Amino acid sequence: ELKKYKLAARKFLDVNPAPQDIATYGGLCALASFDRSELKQKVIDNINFRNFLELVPDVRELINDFYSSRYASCLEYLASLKSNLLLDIHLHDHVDTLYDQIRKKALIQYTLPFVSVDLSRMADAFKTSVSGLEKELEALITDNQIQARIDSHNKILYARHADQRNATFQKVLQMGNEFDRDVRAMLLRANLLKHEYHA
Amino acid sequence: MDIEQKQAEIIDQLVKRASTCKSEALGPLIIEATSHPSLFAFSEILALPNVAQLEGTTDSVYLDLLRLFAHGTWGDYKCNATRLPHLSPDQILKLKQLTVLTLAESNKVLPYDTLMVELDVSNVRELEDFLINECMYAGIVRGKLDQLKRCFEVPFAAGRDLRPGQLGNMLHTLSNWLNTSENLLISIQDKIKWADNMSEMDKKHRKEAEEGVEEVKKSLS
Amino acid sequence: NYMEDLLKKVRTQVLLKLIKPYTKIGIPFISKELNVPETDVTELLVSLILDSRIDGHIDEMNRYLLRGDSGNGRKLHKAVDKWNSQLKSLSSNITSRVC
Amino acid sequence: MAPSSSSGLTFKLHPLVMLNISDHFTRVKTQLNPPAMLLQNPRVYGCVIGLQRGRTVEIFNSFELIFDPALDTLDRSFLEKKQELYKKVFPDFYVLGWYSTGSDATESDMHIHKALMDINESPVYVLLNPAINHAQKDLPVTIYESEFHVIDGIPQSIFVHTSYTIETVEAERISVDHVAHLKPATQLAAHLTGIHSAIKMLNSRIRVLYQHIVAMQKGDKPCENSVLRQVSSLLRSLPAAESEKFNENFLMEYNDKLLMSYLAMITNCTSNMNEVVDKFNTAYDKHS
Amino acid sequence: TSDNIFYYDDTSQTRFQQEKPWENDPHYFKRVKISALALLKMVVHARSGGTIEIMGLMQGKTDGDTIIVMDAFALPVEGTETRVNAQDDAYEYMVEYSQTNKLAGRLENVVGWYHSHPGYGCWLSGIDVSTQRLNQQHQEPFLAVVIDPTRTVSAGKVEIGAFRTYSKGYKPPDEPVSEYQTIPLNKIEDFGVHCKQYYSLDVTYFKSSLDSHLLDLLWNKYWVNTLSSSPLLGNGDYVAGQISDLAEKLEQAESHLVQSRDESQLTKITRDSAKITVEQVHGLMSQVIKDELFNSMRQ
Amino acid sequence: MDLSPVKEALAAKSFDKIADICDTLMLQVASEGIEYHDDWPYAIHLLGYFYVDDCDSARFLWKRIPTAIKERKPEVVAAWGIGQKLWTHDYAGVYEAIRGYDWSQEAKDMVAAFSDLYTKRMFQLLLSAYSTITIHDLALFLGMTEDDATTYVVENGWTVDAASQMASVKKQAVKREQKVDSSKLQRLTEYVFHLEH
Amino acid sequence: EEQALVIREKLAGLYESEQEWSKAAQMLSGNFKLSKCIQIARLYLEDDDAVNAEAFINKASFLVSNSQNEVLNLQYKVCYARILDMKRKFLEAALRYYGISQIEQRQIGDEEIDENALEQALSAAVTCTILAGAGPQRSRVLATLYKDERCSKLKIYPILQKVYLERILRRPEIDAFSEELRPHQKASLPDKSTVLDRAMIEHNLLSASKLYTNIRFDELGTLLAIDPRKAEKIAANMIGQDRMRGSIDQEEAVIHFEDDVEELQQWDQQISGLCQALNDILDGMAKKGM
Amino acid sequence: VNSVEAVITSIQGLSGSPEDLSALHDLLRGVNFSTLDQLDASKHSLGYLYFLEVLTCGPVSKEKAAYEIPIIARFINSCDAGQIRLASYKFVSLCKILKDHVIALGDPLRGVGPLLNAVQKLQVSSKRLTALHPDVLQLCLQAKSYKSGFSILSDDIVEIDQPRDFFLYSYYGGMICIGLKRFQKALELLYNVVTAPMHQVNAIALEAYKKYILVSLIHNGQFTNTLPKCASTAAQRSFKNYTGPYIELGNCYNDGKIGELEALVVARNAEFEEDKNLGLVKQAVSSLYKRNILRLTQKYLTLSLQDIANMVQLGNAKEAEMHVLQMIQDGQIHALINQKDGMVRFLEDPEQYKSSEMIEIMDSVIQRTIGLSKNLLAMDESLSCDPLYLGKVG
Ligand SMILES: [Zn+2]
Repeated sequence: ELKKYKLAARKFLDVNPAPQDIATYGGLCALASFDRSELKQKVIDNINFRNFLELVPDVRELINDFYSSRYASCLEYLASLKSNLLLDIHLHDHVDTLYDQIRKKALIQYTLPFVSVDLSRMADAFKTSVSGLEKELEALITDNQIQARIDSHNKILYARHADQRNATFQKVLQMGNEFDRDVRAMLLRANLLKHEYHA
Repeated sequence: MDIEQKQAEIIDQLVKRASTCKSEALGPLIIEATSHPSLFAFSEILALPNVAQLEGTTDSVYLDLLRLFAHGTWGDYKCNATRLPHLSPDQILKLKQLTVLTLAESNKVLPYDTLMVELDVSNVRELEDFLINECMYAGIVRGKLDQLKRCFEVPFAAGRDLRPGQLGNMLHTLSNWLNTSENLLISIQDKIKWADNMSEMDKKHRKEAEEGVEEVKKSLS
Repeated sequence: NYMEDLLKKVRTQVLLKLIKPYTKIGIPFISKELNVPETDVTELLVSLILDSRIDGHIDEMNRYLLRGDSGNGRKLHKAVDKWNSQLKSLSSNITSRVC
Repeated sequence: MAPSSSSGLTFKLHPLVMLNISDHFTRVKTQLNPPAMLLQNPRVYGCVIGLQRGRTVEIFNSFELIFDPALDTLDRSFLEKKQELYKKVFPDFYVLGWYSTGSDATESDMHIHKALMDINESPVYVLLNPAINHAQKDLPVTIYESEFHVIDGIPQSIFVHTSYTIETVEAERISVDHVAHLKPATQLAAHLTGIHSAIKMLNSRIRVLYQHIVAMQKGDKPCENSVLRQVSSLLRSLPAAESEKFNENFLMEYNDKLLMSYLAMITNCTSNMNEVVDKFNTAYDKHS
Repeated sequence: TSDNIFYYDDTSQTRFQQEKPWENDPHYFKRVKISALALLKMVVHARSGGTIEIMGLMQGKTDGDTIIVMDAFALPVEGTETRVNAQDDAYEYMVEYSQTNKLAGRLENVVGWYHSHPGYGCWLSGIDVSTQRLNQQHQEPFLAVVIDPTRTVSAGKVEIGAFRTYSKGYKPPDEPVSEYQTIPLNKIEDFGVHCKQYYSLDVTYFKSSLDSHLLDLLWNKYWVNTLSSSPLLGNGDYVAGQISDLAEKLEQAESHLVQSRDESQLTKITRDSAKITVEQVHGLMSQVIKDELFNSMRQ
Repeated sequence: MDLSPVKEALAAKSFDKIADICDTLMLQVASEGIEYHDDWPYAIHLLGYFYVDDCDSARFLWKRIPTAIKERKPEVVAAWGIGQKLWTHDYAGVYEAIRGYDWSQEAKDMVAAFSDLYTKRMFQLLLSAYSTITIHDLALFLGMTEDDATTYVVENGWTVDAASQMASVKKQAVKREQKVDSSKLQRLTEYVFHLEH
Repeated sequence: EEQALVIREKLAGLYESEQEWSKAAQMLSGNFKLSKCIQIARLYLEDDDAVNAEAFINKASFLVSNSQNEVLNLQYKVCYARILDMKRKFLEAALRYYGISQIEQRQIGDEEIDENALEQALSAAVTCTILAGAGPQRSRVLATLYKDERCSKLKIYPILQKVYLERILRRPEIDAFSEELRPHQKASLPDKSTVLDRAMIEHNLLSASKLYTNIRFDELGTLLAIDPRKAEKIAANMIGQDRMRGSIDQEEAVIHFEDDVEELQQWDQQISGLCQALNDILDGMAKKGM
Repeated sequence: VNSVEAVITSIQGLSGSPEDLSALHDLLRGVNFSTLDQLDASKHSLGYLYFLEVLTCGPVSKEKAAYEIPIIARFINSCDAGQIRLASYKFVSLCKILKDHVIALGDPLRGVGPLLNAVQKLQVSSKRLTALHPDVLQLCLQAKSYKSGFSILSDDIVEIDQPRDFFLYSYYGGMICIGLKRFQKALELLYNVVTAPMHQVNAIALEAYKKYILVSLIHNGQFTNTLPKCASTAAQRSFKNYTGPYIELGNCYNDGKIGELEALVVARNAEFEEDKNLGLVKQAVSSLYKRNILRLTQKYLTLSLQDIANMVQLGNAKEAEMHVLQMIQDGQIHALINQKDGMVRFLEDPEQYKSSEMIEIMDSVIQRTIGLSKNLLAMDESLSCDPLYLGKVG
């Protein structure tokens, strides 16, 4: 246990009664779990804690760049500090999964605003081959997080939008048939028990 | 309706004189009658018996001019543009307005392509300028103009005088509407009576249910 | 210093009114009216959308802002789905007790 | 008589004004005469409120007003008091004219009418005729309009007649039929009968116009081409919508209602399925 | 007869005031007559009030066990369902309006107050009964008219309702029955607590000779409106509420069914579902009739 | 036996009802006891099921084929050859089997009409499942030669590139028709009555 | 004081006659109270030197009586015209001229105050109402101005109607209106492409919304007589200020003049019009024919 | 017999179906093909059956088998509806002997037709499950007559006469659907056998389960490892013991490993062939290729033919195109293909639910639910009038 992200970061920040450890972690784990509003409240609107964040200017700059859509710079900074970050027990225990979570968060934040995302730009933006990012996108969409369909001809990520009305009609008609068949199976099962009780 | 009384005052003056003019005086009379930018119906002058005896004399061109305005179009005029006398710009403008009315009689959404052929214009802007300043603002029609689909809707349009061969269709069109209204009467009545029959049959049937078990309860008690 | 705070509040204020009477605004058009390089226009526009200030989305391929269209009846289509799901559960439980 | 109005505005009356004026005349007469020959049918006065957008003058409500018998005019102190109170409850309605009960407007009302030009310079004058006659076939009311002329040099503001329409909301429709045909059926018959009566009224008029035209077709019926033009203009709009845009939406609504009907039936079946199964269990006990 | 309902008789009205026969039993009044003008005025004001409640007062006389209501007027008071005895805000308005109207044609005293519940019932809430308790304590004749402006548009008729408050402590040994009403899940709690404190009264509708003549002529020019109108015009959000509101009741019934295992939230829910679907289908029937009669065919 | 209805249907060119005629008559023929394994129009029965797209029942019927008559007449062997291609979805192979052993005068037309129907059915699949198809495969699926396949498609609107030898597919057009139901109020009234118990 | 002013104004009057209104204004400056104030104001207003005279007229207006034949109202109206130059007092001024219009028609001395003055005031009142923008009250006074009167004979009639009845005003007509509009050269201010240009294009775009349902941006240039970019600019802020109703698109470069309702509500309007025409045929023939 | 001589006259005389014939039947209850040959057929009714039963009482077969079988066909076809309706076990014994005649004389199809006609007349209500239903189902299935025997299979049967006859009706009825490419109804009938009350395990119960899983994989595309709740307690505790090899097939199908499925079938080919299932299992072998391509529909919008083959491990380009073309024919997918680039485009469902055709589909479903309510209501009335129900509740 005790391997969560948001609750663990909140507990680590809320220390009842060293200073480098307080400056480190914290918002790094919060960004892996907290959404945009929560991260903004806990970092930008946390001047009491942002005073400690000033002691670590690189971490605050990376957090702002993530908030300011500067994925390349913060990703490069984290990669450079990856060897140093995973050398302080707290991150040494689990660093790869945390970095993976930051990566996935970066992707989902990237594809959220646009409708016609271009995968070629994200390739050099994230410093990954088109095939690798394609496989990552398959993994994400198969989890039903990035609601979109990947066009594999011109490498365009056309966003997917539902129609609701057409989806509702298909779901209701399927429900009725399932209810219809079960009720007919209800009558036959009842009569068999009636026949047995007579004997 | 609002366009009807506007012609009604002018028609009375026109018919009153036309009933008394000599053979020659109708000549100038028909020219102004078709040129007044209020009058759109002319069969009353046509039905007036004086013009009946005019058919045959040298003024026969005037009568065919009236028949064109009574029931005719720009396409009809171009075919017979030789015999018919030359028209002043005011007369041509009046007949262009009558072009829209005839097409608005048998349709409600007028495509752009049909309008260009009949009205003889070149581009979209020339056609739209004519519609705004000569059809809608004159009160003859009342619609909306679309540009993406290139169509002009005509909800309200004043009808024209009947050409020979329309009164028979009017009775059939009216009678067909009457039958649809009448057949909707007994159709509604049957649905109401259907509800009563099913309700009464059901209440008699459920009544046989508890009476069946009422005997059962006392039999085994 | 205070310029960064001073710059933004002026920038977003004119931008919000600029795209209000528009269903598909052009990214180069916003750059030319506001006299700002298109790169900064894009960065400002996406950041505004992530704050839910803007309603629509931006076309990366064709440089357009697909503002969300008028919302048709959706709560009715949302409610029937909740009606459908509850009806699924109740019908399954009713039948599955005779055994 | 009074000629037609050349202003071009359209007036939209409301039934509220109708019931208010009739009730005012009822209360006064029923108490002047000994309740246990009511002199001369008395008359009342008041003002009508309403807003105006573009070229449409809309009338919604009205309030009463005491007529001053000393100076033969309308006292201003009461008018100010009533106007102030109504502005608190109705914050968008301003005075548009005055009402009275009578048969025909006279020049004496013009002197009074000149007093109300201070507020809403060109007001209207709605007049109600309370003479109960069974031979009439429309609401006994005329809406007059102030008209500034130059007849013979003298201003001579002459009252002229205007055209009005009794525009009503659906909510007023429900209450009107509830009180008019007060019950001395179920739900399906009641709903269909309302449409059934309306079509019956429609069918009679179509027949009446049909007889005149067929008489024109073969009978004597000297030709009246004026009605023919209006008939053709009427007849060239029967298909109403007649568009693929309407058909897509009309069939869309038809299937939406059926979907609710389908789910409504299953809820009824589920309710009917419930209690029968317990009757099965309490009779053929599974615990056995 | 048709004009005998009028003529407020002061020398006759004061006769009932001194005897005070309603002090002993609260069941004295069993009839509430409502004039034609009053009902029309209450409906229009309530319908134009939107989704927020309104408030107003009506004036009338009394005779025997019937409380006649003659006319009603509005009052600019906001939130009548929240603040008890909220009419005190416009007390100066009530004095001025009654005083000013006394000169021309108005003589009847103010009887009761009316509000407009917008689409969740035709009942009296816990706040409503408390306000009527004080008014009944001071002035013995006091009614409470509640009308619904949405359901009036919805099915076929005005959703009117009159009530009178029982005295505190007086427990009615009758347990009268009442018609079932559909209540949203956020208002059922108030209804359950207060159910034997507001006995209802019958409602009729009278009119005068002049009123009956105008209404007969007015209705003959309504066939156009009965056809060229679609009541299902803005009912896209209203219908979404009940369909959504039916879900939790089904969810609660399902949750209660598994724990244990009119009928508890099963037959009532079926009534509510039918009460929603039938009105929509009734509206569809009108559309089909208008479709065949007008959109017939080209030739 | 009384094979007249089978003969009458063949004479009347009722190929659609051919399959239904034999099975109904076969049940009555077997019941009485008249021998049929060497008299019944067995070849005609198999080909009738192919016309109305019941290739499944044709498989069981061929499994009930007498062994001797398989070795006796080649028409029944040739008839089953077409069925093998239909079962295996060999779209091009059907035309080879159809143009095989010389059909006798009896099955004359009953095969030509069926072959014509297959081409019509095959065209609908190509129209609804293709966008760009080379003329080489167009001739294979549709059946005729390259020059004939190119000519046929352009009469239906299908345009073909003259350089890469490929045709582009379009969905032609649609129709309007009508509804003419008039049974609308009656159905609605039934739902309302049943809804309110 | 008064004696010195009378003598000085006498020299000013002689100067004013001999094309020296500038000298007249200096000399004169250097209902008895109203008459003295009006005499100074009239010369000041004529030479556009109302400074130090409008206040003097206003100061004397407190003690100004009425007597008989008070032309001080006309001077105040002329002062209101100077007020309407910048303060935009045309809304009050237009109702003022209507007072001095054929409304006060009588002998009234001579024809200079009962025949020509009313005609000029009637024409002036029409112009001022056009100058003002928005104005639900301006729409109200527009109703009575068009309401019979002599405006049909008036030369500005075309404009009045095209303004009153929402109609598309062509560019050649608005040029004549602006060309004739030279009361004090302040109404035709050239400040940032004037305000009439902003007023006229506002009205022309307003009238086109009812007449259309959608329009491409290119054809929005032919009408309104302006480049497409400028037309897009004004259409943007007009929608932003909730003046008209519509939406804007760029890929097709069209503006959707929605300003309507659902086709079901449009369908109901056709049915109501269908039944309404049926009644008029019977009512029109029953009342008139028989 | 002496009374038989008067009975022959009574056959053409004292009819009285529910009187004279009733008395005659009672008397009989309490020839030699010579007098019976002179008797009637329709008027005799129970008398003709009694003579037929007495004449067929002997154990003679072969030569006697051929004579009576042709004779019984004439009587069965020319049988009065009323006489057949009142016929007890006596009737079904005659039909049961008729089948045995055909299965021994030769082809079972020889008497399939006459046997089916007996069910039509003897059936009183469409809801009656006659004891003859499993009798004709076995004959038509064995005689390679799947098309003919499917007409009897209905969906309004709600009443159970003999519990064994219901299991045989459902089991044999399911086998008809599977071979006729009717997987939709095949699941329904086979679903009832497992979901039926039974104290202990039964042979038919296990055989229905094996067919259910493979049919589910072909149509649905998954294997639910959990038995439905509405099933007998005995089935839940023990049903996997005898379905070991079948269970492993479903788990592999859920994953998507084509290699394991292609190897498991061959590795355990002995067990599957023993239960005559190997023919049907191979139908589920090729269903994985159709399923994986269907999964890509909700994951892409345009893909190349070569990539499709690599993703599903299919083969060359023509293999990928052929599978797609077959899928479009069935309707499991809506796609368009092009050969300039060798690509496949995944479209969406053209259905709009805004057409007059949807009204008829919706209306038919509505009318089916209305009929469903009546069946529930009729169940209520019979139970409410059941004397056992009142006593327990009283
Ligand atoms: Zn309340």
